[PDB]
Amino acid sequence: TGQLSAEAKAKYGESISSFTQYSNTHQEVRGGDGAKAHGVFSGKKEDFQAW
Amino acid sequence: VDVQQNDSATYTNVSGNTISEYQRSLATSVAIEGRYNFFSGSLSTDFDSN
Repeated sequence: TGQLSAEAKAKYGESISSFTQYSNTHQEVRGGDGAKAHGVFSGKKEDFQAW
Repeated sequence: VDVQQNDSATYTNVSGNTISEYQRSLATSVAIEGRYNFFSGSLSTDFDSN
């Protein structure tokens, strides 16, 4: 007559996340007038038409 | 004075975005029992780290 119980438990967790985003854009316009030329950078047709 | 037309435009855009994430978890548990006809013993230990 003797009783013994023993338990050991271990849990481990590791989690790693990484995100990276990079953008580059370059636009150039020649001719017309420079003020309307800047308008094409909107990408909007009416402003492209105005240039 | 000589003036020349030069109507021109240039645009540049550079952008960078970054996320980094690290996570850790640790859990531990211990349970012990002792027995004798006129004695009983119990021990518990629990540990958690985040």
